[PDB]
Amino acid sequence: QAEILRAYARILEAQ
Amino acid sequence: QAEILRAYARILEAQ
Amino acid sequence: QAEILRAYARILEAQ
Amino acid sequence: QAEILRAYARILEAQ
Amino acid sequence: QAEILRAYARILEAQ
Amino acid sequence: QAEILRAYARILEAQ
Amino acid sequence: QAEILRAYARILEAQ
Amino acid sequence: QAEILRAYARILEAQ
Amino acid sequence: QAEILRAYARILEAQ
Amino acid sequence: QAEILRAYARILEAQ
Amino acid sequence: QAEILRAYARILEAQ
Amino acid sequence: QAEILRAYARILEAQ
Amino acid sequence: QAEILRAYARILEAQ
Amino acid sequence: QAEILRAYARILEAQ
Amino acid sequence: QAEILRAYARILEAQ
Amino acid sequence: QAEILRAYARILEAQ
Amino acid sequence: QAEILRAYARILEAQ
Amino acid sequence: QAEILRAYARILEAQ
Amino acid sequence: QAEILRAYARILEAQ
Amino acid sequence: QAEILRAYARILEAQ
Amino acid sequence: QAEILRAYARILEAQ
Amino acid sequence: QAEILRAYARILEAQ
Amino acid sequence: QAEILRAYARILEAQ
Amino acid sequence: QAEILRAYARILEAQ
Amino acid sequence: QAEILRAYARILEAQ
Amino acid sequence: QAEILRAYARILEAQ
Amino acid sequence: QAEILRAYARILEAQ
Amino acid sequence: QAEILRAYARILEAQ
Amino acid sequence: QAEILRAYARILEAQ
Amino acid sequence: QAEILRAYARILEAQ
Amino acid sequence: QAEILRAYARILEAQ
Amino acid sequence: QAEILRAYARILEAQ
Amino acid sequence: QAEILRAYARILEAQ
Amino acid sequence: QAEILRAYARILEAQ
Amino acid sequence: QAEILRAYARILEAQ
Amino acid sequence: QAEILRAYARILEAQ
Amino acid sequence: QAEILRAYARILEAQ
Amino acid sequence: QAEILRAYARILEAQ
Amino acid sequence: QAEILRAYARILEAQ
Amino acid sequence: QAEILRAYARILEAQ
Amino acid sequence: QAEILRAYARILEAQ
Amino acid sequence: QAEILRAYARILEAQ
Amino acid sequence: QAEILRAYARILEAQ
Amino acid sequence: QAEILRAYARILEAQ
Amino acid sequence: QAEILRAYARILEAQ
Amino acid sequence: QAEILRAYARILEAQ
Amino acid sequence: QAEILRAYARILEAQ
Amino acid sequence: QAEILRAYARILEAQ
Amino acid sequence: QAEILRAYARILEAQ
Amino acid sequence: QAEILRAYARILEAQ
Amino acid sequence: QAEILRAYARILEAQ
Amino acid sequence: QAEILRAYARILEAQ
Amino acid sequence: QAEILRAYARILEAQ
Amino acid sequence: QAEILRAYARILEAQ
Amino acid sequence: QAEILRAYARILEAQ
Amino acid sequence: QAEILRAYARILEAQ
Amino acid sequence: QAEILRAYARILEAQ
Amino acid sequence: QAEILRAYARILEAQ
Amino acid sequence: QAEILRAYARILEAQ
Amino acid sequence: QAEILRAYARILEAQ
Amino acid sequence: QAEILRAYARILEAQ
Amino acid sequence: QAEILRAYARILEAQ
Amino acid sequence: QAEILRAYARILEAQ
Amino acid sequence: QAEILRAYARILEAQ
Amino acid sequence: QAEILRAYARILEAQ
Amino acid sequence: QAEILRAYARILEAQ
Amino acid sequence: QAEILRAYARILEAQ
Amino acid sequence: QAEILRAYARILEAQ
Amino acid sequence: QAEILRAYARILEAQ
Amino acid sequence: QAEILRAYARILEAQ
Amino acid sequence: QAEILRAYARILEAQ
Amino acid sequence: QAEILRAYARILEAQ
Amino acid sequence: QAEILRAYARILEAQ
Amino acid sequence: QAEILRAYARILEAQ
Amino acid sequence: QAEILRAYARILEAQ
Amino acid sequence: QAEILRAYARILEAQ
Amino acid sequence: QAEILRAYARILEAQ
Amino acid sequence: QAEILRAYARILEAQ
Amino acid sequence: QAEILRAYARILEAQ
Amino acid sequence: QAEILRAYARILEAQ
Amino acid sequence: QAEILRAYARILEAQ
Amino acid sequence: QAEILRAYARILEAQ
Amino acid sequence: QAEILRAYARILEAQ
Amino acid sequence: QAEILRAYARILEAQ
Amino acid sequence: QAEILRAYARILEAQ
Amino acid sequence: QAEILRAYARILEAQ
Amino acid sequence: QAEILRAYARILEAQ
Amino acid sequence: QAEILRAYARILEAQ
Amino acid sequence: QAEILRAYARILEAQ
Amino acid sequence: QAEILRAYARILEAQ
Amino acid sequence: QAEILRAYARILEAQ
Amino acid sequence: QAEILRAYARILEAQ
Amino acid sequence: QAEILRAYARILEAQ
Amino acid sequence: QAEILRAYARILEAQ
Amino acid sequence: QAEILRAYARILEAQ
Amino acid sequence: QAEILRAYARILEAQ
Amino acid sequence: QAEILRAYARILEAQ
Amino acid sequence: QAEILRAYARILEAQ
Amino acid sequence: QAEILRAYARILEAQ
Amino acid sequence: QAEILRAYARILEAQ
Amino acid sequence: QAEILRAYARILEAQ
Amino acid sequence: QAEILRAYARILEAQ
Amino acid sequence: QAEILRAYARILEAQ
Amino acid sequence: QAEILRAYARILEAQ
Amino acid sequence: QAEILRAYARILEAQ
Repeated sequence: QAEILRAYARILEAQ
Repeated sequence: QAEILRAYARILEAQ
Repeated sequence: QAEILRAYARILEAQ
Repeated sequence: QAEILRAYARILEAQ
Repeated sequence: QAEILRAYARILEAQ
Repeated sequence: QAEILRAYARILEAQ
Repeated sequence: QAEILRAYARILEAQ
Repeated sequence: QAEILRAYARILEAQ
Repeated sequence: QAEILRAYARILEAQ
Repeated sequence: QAEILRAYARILEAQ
Repeated sequence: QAEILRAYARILEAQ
Repeated sequence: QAEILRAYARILEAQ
Repeated sequence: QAEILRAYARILEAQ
Repeated sequence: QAEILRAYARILEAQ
Repeated sequence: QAEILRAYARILEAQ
Repeated sequence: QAEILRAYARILEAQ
Repeated sequence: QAEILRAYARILEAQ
Repeated sequence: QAEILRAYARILEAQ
Repeated sequence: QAEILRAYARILEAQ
Repeated sequence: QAEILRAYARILEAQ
Repeated sequence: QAEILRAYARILEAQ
Repeated sequence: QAEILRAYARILEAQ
Repeated sequence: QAEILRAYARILEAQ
Repeated sequence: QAEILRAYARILEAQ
Repeated sequence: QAEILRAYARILEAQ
Repeated sequence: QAEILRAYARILEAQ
Repeated sequence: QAEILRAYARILEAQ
Repeated sequence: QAEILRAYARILEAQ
Repeated sequence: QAEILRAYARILEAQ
Repeated sequence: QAEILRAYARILEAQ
Repeated sequence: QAEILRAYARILEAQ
Repeated sequence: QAEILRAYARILEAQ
Repeated sequence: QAEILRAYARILEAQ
Repeated sequence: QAEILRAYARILEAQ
Repeated sequence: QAEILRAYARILEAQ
Repeated sequence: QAEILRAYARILEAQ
Repeated sequence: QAEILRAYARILEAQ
Repeated sequence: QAEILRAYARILEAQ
Repeated sequence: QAEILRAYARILEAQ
Repeated sequence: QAEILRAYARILEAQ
Repeated sequence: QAEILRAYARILEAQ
Repeated sequence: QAEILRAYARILEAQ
Repeated sequence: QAEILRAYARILEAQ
Repeated sequence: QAEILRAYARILEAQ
Repeated sequence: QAEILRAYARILEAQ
Repeated sequence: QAEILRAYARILEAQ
Repeated sequence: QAEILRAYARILEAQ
Repeated sequence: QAEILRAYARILEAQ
Repeated sequence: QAEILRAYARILEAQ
Repeated sequence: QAEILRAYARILEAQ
Repeated sequence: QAEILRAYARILEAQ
Repeated sequence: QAEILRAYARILEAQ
Repeated sequence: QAEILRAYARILEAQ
Repeated sequence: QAEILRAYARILEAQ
Repeated sequence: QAEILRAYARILEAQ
Repeated sequence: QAEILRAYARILEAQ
Repeated sequence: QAEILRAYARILEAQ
Repeated sequence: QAEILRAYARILEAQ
Repeated sequence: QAEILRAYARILEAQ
Repeated sequence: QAEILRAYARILEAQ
Repeated sequence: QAEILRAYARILEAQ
Repeated sequence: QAEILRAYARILEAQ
Repeated sequence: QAEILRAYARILEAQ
Repeated sequence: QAEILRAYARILEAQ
Repeated sequence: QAEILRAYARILEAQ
Repeated sequence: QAEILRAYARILEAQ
Repeated sequence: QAEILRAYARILEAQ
Repeated sequence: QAEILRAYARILEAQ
Repeated sequence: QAEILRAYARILEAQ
Repeated sequence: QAEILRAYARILEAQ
Repeated sequence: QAEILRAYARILEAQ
Repeated sequence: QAEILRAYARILEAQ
Repeated sequence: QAEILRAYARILEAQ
Repeated sequence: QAEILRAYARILEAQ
Repeated sequence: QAEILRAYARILEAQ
Repeated sequence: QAEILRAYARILEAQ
Repeated sequence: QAEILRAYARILEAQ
Repeated sequence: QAEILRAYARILEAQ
Repeated sequence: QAEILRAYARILEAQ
Repeated sequence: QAEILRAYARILEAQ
Repeated sequence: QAEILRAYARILEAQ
Repeated sequence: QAEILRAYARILEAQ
Repeated sequence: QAEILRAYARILEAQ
Repeated sequence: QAEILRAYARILEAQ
Repeated sequence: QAEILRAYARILEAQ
Repeated sequence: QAEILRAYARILEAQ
Repeated sequence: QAEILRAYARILEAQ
Repeated sequence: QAEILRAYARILEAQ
Repeated sequence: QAEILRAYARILEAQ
Repeated sequence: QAEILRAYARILEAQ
Repeated sequence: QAEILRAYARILEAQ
Repeated sequence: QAEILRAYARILEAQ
Repeated sequence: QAEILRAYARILEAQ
Repeated sequence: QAEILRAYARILEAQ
Repeated sequence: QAEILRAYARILEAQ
Repeated sequence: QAEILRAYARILEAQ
Repeated sequence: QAEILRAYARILEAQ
Repeated sequence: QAEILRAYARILEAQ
Repeated sequence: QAEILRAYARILEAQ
Repeated sequence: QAEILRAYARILEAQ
Repeated sequence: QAEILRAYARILEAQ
Repeated sequence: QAEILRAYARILEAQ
Repeated sequence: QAEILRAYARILEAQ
Repeated sequence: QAEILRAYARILEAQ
Repeated sequence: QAEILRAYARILEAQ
């Protein structure tokens, strides 16, 4: 389930 | 489901 | 469904 | 439906 | 319907 | 209807 | 109607 | 009507 | 009317 | 009227 | 009137 | 009047 | 008047 | 007047 | 006057 | 005057 | 004068 | 004078 | 003078 | 289970 | 089990 | 009437 | 009348 | 009537 | 009148 | 009058 | 009627 | 009727 | 009927 | 029927 | 039927 | 049937 | 059947 | 069957 | 089968 | 089988 | 098998 | 096997 | 084996 | 072996 | 061996 | 050996 | 009756 | 009956 | 019966 | 029967 | 039977 | 039988 | 048999 | 057999 | 056998 | 054998 | 053998 | 052997 | 050998 | 040898 | 040798 | 040698 | 030598 | 020499 | 020399 | 020289 | 010189 | 025996 | 034996 | 032997 | 021997 | 020997 | 010496 | 010597 | 030797 | 010397 | 030697 | 000298 | 000098 | 030597 | 001088 | 001077 | 001067 | 030498 | 001046 | 002036 | 002026 | 003025 | 004005 | 105005 | 206005 | 307006 | 409006 | 509005 | 609203 | 609301 | 609420 | 020398 | 020298 | 010198 | 000099 | 000088 | 000077 | 001057 | 001036 | 001026 | 001015 | 002004 | 003003 949050981090960093 | 967010990141980075 | 966003990225990058 | 956007990309790149 | 845009691309590239 | 544009391309390329 | 443009192309190429 | 242009092409090529 | 141009072509080729 | 040009061609070829 | 030119051709060929 | 030229052809061929 | 030339042809052929 | 030439032909053939 | 030549032909043939 | 030549022919044939 | 030649013919034929 | 030749013919025929 | 020849003919025929 | 919190930290730091 | 608290510390420090 | 011309020919030949 | 010309021929031949 | 012309020919040839 | 010419011929032949 | 010429012939033959 | 023209030809050739 | 034209040709050639 | 036109050609060529 | 047109061609060429 | 059109071509070319 | 169209082409080119 | 279309092309090009 | 489409192309290009 | 699609491409490009 | 897809690409690009 | 996917990419990019 | 995944990436990026 | 994971990363980033 | 873990990190960060 | 643990740290931090 | 423990500390702090 | 005409001839000659 | 005409000829010649 | 006509000829010539 | 016509010719020529 | 026609020709020419 | 037609020609020409 | 047709031609030309 | 057709041609041309 | 067809051509052209 | 087809062409063109 | 096909082409074009 | 195929092309194009 | 394939191309394009 | 493959390409494209 | 591979590419793309 | 690999890339991309 | 590795990268990325 | 390692990095990242 | 180590770091991180 | 050690740190941390 | 030791500390802590 | 007919002639003339 | 016919002629002429 | 026929002619003409 | 036929002609003409 | 046929012609024409 | 033959003629006539 | 034959003629006549 | 055939022609034409 | 042959002709005629 | 064939032609045409 | 042949003709005719 | 040949013609005809 | 063939043609055409 | 050849023609014809 | 060749033609024809 | 060549053509034809 | 083939053509066309 | 070449063409054809 | 070249073409063709 | 080059083309073609 | 170049193209092609 | 360059292209192509 | 450059492209290509 | 630059691109490419 | 820059990109690329 | 900057990026990249 | 800055980042990066 | 600052961070980083 | 300050921290760091 | 101060600490640190 | 082949063509076409 | 090949083409096309 | 190759092309295409 | 290669291309394409 | 290479490309592509 | 390299690229790509 | 390097890139990529 | 380095990058990446 | 260094970075990273 | 150092950092990190 | 030092730190850390 | 010293600390710690 941590995969979801990891992916979310990639979004949140590149914004 | 993380695939959706990963793809979203590619959009958000190249904008 | 991620296919739609992937395709969208190709548009958004080449603009 | 992604086909439409893919095609659109070919237009937008060659302009 | 993507056929229309594909064809359009051939016009737009050879101009 | 794409036939019209295809034909148009042949004109536009050979000009 | 594309016939007209096709024919036109034969003129325009051989000029 | 394309017949007219076709014929015209035969003239224009043999000139 | 294309007959006129066709005939004209025979003249123009044999000159 | 194309008859005139056809005949003319016979002259012009045999000269 | 094409008769005149036709006849003329017979002269011009046998010369 | 073409009769004159026709006759002339008979002369010109048998010479 | 073509009679004159016709007659002339008979002379010219039998010479 | 063609009579003269016709007669002349009879001479010229029998010589 | 053609009579003279006609007569002449009778001489020339029987010689 | 053709009488002279006609008569002459009678001589020339019976010789 | 043709009388002389006519008479001459009678001699020449009966010889 | 043709009388002489006529008479001569009577001699020449009866010989 | 033709009388002489005429007379001569009477001799020559009755011989 | 600590993986979840570790991932959460990456989100919370890059915000 | 201390791993959970260690991870928790990383969250709590970067907030 | 052809009799007249036939007779005439016998004259015109024996002259 | 052909009799007249026939007779005339007998004269014109025996002269 | 051809008889008349035939006869005429015999005259016109023997002249 | 042909009698006169016939008689005349008998003279003109026997001369 | 033919009698006169006939008689004349009898003289002209017997001379 | 061709007889008439045939006869006419015999005249028109022997002239 | 071709006979008439054939005959006519014999005239029209020998003129 | 082709006979008629064939014959016609013989006229129209020898004129 | 092609015979008719063939014949017609012989006329139309020799004119 | 191609015979008809072939024949037609011979006419239409020699005009 | 291609024969028909081939023949047709010979017409349509020589016009 | 390709023969039919090939033939058709020869027409459609020479028009 | 590719023959059919190839032939079709020759038509569709020369129009 | 790729032959079919290749051929199809030649059509679809020249339209 | 890659041949099929390669061919397909040539179609899908030239449309 | 990578050939198949590579080919697939050429399709999926040119659409 | 890395070839397979590399190829897969080219697809998954160009979609 | 690190090659496999490296390749995997290229997929997992471009999704 | 550190190569394996390094590679693993690139995956685990880009997810 | 410290390399192994250093690498391990990069994993354990980016999770 | 202190290197090993130093490295270990980096792990044990970032957990 | 021929006797009568024969006798008549003796008169008509000796006159 | 030919006797009658033969006799008649003797009269008609000696006149 | 030819005798009758032969005899008739002797009359018709000596007239 | 040709004898009759032959005889007839002698009459018809000497007229 | 050709004799009959040959004879007939002698009549038909001497008329 | 050609003799018959040959003879016929002599008639048909001399008419 | 060609003799028959050859002869026939002589008739058919001289008409 | 070509002789027959050759002969036939002479007829068919002179008609 | 080509002789037969060649001959046939002479017929088929002169018709 | 090409001679046969060549000859055939002369027929098939002149029709 | 190419001669055969070349000849065949002349037929197949002139049809 | 390329000659054979070249020749074949001339056939296959003119059809 | 490339000649063979080049020739083959001319066939395969004109079909 | 590249010539062979180049030629091969011309075939493989025009199919 | 790069020429070989370059050529190979032209094949592998146009398929 | 880099030329070889560069060329290789063109193949490996267009597959 | 870096050129070699750079080139190698182009291969290794496009696979 | 840093160029070599930089290049090496491009390989090692794109794998 | 720090350039060398900096470059080395780029390798050692992207592995 | 501190540059060297700073660079060294970047290596020693990213391992 | 404190710079050297400060830098050294960064190494000695991150190990 | 001819003596009888000779004598008979003397009677038949003097009647 | 011809003497008999000769004598017979003297009778048959003087009748 | 021809003497017999010669004599016969004198009879057959004077009848 | 031709003498016989020559003599025969004199009979056959004067009939 | 031709003398025989020449003489024969005189018979065969005057019949 | 011709006198002998002339005399001979009188005999051969009056027989 | 002709005197003998002349005398002989008188006998052979008066018989 | 051609004399024989020449003479033969005079027969074969006048028949 | 022609006198001898002329005289001979009278004999060969009156026979 | 051509004289023989020339003469032969005169026969073969007038038949 | 032609006189001799002319005289000879009279003999060779009246035979 | 042509007189000799003309005379010769009369002989070679009347034979 | 071409004279022989030329002459031969005159035969082979008039047959 | 052409007179000689003209005369020669009459001989070479009437032979 | 062409007169000489024209005359020559008559000879070379009538041979 | 073309007259000379025209005349020459008649010879070179009728040979 | 081409004269031979030229002449040969006249034969081979008129057959 | 083209007249000379036109005339020359007739020669070079009819040869 | 193009007339000269046109004429030249006829020569260079019919050769 | 293009007329000159057009004419030139006919020469340079028919050569 | 493009007419000149168009014409030039025909030359430079047909060469 | 583009017409000039279009025409120029045809030359520069067909060269 | 882009027409000029488009045309220019055709030249600069086909060179 | 982008049309101008698009066209320019084709030139700057095909150079 | 971005169209202008997009077009500009194609130029600045293909250069 | 970001479209303008996106486009600008493509230029500033491909330069 | 962050879209503008995101786009700006791409420029400021790729520079 | 933090989105604006996040975006700003990317700019202020990549500068 | 702490999100704003967290974001702010990233800016104030990467500056 | 301590979250706000914790976040504030990160700012006030990284400044 | 091209004359030989030119002539050869006239044969090979008219066969 | 190109003349030889040009001529050769006329042969090789008309076969 | 290009003329040679141009001509060669005309051969190599029409084969 | 490019003319040589241009021409060479026409050969190498039409093979 | 680029013209040489441009031309060279046309060869190297059509092979 | 870049023109040279641009052209060179067209070669190096189409090989 | 960057144009040179840009062009160079097109070469160095397509190799 | 940065343009030079930007362009240089395109080279140095595609090698 | 930072533009220069930014560009420089793109080089120094892609090496 | 901090922009310069920021940019400098991007260089100094990617080396 | 602290911005300068902040930026400086990014350099001094990444060295 | 403490901001300056805070920033200074970040430098002085990371050295």
